[PDB]
Amino acid sequence: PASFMTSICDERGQELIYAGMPITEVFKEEMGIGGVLGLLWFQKRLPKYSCQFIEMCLMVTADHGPAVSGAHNTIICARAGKDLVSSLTSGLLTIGDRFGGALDAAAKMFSKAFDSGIIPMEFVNKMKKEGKLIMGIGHRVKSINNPDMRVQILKDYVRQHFPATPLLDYALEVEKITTSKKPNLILNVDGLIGVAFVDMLRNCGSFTREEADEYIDIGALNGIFVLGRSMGFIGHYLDQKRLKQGLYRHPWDDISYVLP
Amino acid sequence: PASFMTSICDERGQELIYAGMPITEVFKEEMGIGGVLGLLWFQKRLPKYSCQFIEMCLMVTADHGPAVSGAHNTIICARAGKDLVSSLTSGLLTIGDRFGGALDAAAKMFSKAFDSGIIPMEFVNKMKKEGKLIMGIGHRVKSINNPDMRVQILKDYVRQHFPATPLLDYALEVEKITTSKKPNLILNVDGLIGVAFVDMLRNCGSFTREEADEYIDIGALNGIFVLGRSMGFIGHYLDQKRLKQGLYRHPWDDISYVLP
Amino acid sequence: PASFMTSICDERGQELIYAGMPITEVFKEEMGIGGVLGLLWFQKRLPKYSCQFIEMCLMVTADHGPAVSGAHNTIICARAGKDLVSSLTSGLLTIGDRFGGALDAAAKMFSKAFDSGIIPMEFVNKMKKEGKLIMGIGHRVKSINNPDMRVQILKDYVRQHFPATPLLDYALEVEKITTSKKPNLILNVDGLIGVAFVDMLRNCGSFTREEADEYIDIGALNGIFVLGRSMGFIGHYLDQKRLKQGLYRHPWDDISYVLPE
Amino acid sequence: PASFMTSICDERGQELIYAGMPITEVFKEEMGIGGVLGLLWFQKRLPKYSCQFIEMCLMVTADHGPAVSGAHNTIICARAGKDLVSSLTSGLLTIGDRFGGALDAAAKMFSKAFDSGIIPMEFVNKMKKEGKLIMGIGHRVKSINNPDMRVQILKDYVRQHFPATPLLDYALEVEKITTSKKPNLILNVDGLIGVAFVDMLRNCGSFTREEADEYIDIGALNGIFVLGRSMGFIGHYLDQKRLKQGLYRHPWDDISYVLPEH
Repeated sequence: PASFMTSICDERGQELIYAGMPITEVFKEEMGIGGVLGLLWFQKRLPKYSCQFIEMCLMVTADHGPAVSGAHNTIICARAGKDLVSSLTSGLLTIGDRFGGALDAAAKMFSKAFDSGIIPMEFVNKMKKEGKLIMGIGHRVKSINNPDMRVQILKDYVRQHFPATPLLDYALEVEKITTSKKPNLILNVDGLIGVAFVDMLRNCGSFTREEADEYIDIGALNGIFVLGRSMGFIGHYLDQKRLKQGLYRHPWDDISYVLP
Repeated sequence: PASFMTSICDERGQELIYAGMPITEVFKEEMGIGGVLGLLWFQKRLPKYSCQFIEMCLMVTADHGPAVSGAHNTIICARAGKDLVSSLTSGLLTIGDRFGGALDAAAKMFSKAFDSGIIPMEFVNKMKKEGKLIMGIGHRVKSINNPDMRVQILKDYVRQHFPATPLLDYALEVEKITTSKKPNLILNVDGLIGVAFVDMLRNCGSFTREEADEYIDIGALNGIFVLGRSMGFIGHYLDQKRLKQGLYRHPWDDISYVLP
Repeated sequence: PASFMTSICDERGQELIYAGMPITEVFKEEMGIGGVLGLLWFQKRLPKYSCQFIEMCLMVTADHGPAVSGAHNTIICARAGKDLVSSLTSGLLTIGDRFGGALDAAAKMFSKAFDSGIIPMEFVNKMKKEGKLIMGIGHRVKSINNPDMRVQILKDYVRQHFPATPLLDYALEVEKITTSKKPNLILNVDGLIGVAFVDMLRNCGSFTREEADEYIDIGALNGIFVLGRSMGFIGHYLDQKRLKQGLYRHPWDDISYVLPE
Repeated sequence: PASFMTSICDERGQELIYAGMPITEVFKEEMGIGGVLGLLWFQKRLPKYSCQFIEMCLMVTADHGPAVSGAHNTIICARAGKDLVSSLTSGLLTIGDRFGGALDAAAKMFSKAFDSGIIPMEFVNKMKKEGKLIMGIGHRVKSINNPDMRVQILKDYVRQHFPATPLLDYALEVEKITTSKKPNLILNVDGLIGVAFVDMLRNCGSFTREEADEYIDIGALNGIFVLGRSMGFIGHYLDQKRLKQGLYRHPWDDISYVLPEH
């Protein structure tokens, strides 16, 4: 009996196969990166609007500057003279909880609230009573009538092309309530990608509800952020090498030493 | 005085900027993933055929099955119950030398030969005399009589869209000479991506020769393989989680213990 | 205001300090690797038997061969021509759940049962009724009649030097109950290190119960396995380099390809 | 035919074996961590003074504060809410070149100079003429008449127990020359460990010269720094968790954004 099982790619034949589709057919059908992701991650031939949406998610998450945890760690690692893979990985390892984990957390929280049948106002008043933050809501500067253009771009695409967007509709009702009190409590990019990704899996027609719930549960949205942000982290590595930036050492004046 | 310097992304303003292009303009111009890569890695607005070529490279390198070093390690790590990032990274760390390093090695070797002015026959004779293998040449089963379809797809796109392909032309002449002696010494997918990527940087019009050479030197092609193959490794992680595969332990019958 | 806070090491003075102890005093007091770990991980000057016990844990977890997940991944990564750090890390990243996570899981499970006041027989019954495995119990070949020598070495040391071993005593009572039914349900090395490490934190006198519980909760035992097994993984890296082992590729005959139609 | 080969540890039998020594014998012989390292890394039963030296190396490299590249990255990773292994590894991945690479670089540079037969004065003038720094030399504050105490501890142990220290002797002659012009150009702890480790391998009696050279070449000294510093990095992870330190984001005022024009 075989010790390994695999479902995504077969390289043994005359031609490379991605989830049952020969590579020449992947190109003939113009599936793109989005469609290759649909085959390798989900073993589905996704509709073209789903492929393009996935590509849009990767584009909007590609980078968010050098100050965030992962980009900062990659930069330090490049400045210490390390190779591309080590530097990228040093940054990627910061991802999953407080940094880059909100896509997954927003998808789960909004799905749970929606599936439980609680209306948006009561979801908001419950989270306010329990003292818990709504994942995927809030921005430091952007506000209801000063939108995050990444959210706008995704939202226009999703609402036009998806057969339905019930979770996004629910999240937007939450946003109307939260922004009535504090204008900066908008549906942020992590919240938008999270809910729209659930809407894609649940309504594109390629998944049963059980499969959609499983892919969220095992971390498909963490995968999206990781693959997307890897573009920016490789870019930071290349940039630090070209800028001939030397070894970094954090300044002592920014560290409080509280030893016994 | 600032301790860090950065050139690729500015998130401080009203709108996210990738190398001077606001994110809304990235989408208006239909830049795609390849165009976002051009901005973040090279700080250039690349021509559309260059953007599509980059996307084709990522698609053909997305996965090559579960047996290769990195996929194997990712699978083991997923089967040990680890998270997506740890599992991906365990596989990525196998990349750069014997596994996934040939795109970079072929680009460098072919560029060095071409830039030195030596003709293809002279290059083959130089390597045969020095006992050194030509990187990007050779296949275990494909040959001049039985072509690799990923090579055919990439080669046809490049020859139909690029304004010039001198390094590819040079490598195809080397292939004619090597395959005349040993038919399995074809220009392989790593060799093709490597030389075609140099052709894109050198001839698309966005780079000086010094810039093109610098990007190859600091590891742009390692970046392409890593970003591309990350798609397949995330896919393997998700697959092992869905297949509910348990802890792996290598069989003792496949290990020779030669202790003192 | 400072953006970072740190408690373990001060390198700003002319002499390096580990948790309030100058490096010359660390050597003068013969604190060793175990005592340096006590300072850097716990900010305590631990008793000498605790320092030695920590060193014994690192020695028994140093390696368990090339077949386990992490050593295997390290070997593959070395055979792919990668550097020492990449190869080590590729293997370390397999640690924490099904591989190398049982020290932490056993410490937590036994501590929870002990702290709840349930007696060993009632803990075994509670787990059998809930269909949950007892972490740190069970071995493929070792038994009540064929002991695990790492367990024996650790247990012999602990009973000779620890002022009290209430959690190990509790775990050994659980072992008597499980081995009476099935001979192979022994207290294994992960179970032993896990409960003995809790006993050290709780009874050496350097920690309050709240501090001992916190160090277990934030992953001190994961740290022990990781630091210990890093010795073996670096050894595997060096070994593969000396053996001039070439690129590995898993055989197709050992893989079942179950792609869609 | 077997696809793998291994020399360091056999777990198949009744008792775990480290390079031919059963685990009960490892403890009965009081081998310690240094002796376990000698078995697993080198497949040798090293003399006790060599085992002790290895342990002293791990103790002196255990940590050097939170500001250095690797500790800083581990701290960031812990503050982002990640697990111990991810946080440790994020820091370890910074090691090998500009950070933590000087033990290996000093061992190789001093060995090459010594093996080539060039005298210490001529090695110093060559490096000045070529504009290359001597690896394992230099200290921000200690100097020839104000020694570094980690160097003093290790150097005394080495000279007191090793049967011969020709590379250390050569490095000390280099130090006398460098410090005659710039007092802080002392043999630092990376230089001391690097040359003393070569002296151990070459003179303890357990290795042939070919084996000693091979272990330096394949990265034994990188291994020492990595294993040693892992202790401090795990310590930083635990510390950040106890201090309940929140998500870090680097301040914009410390970053110069020089993007291409809009």
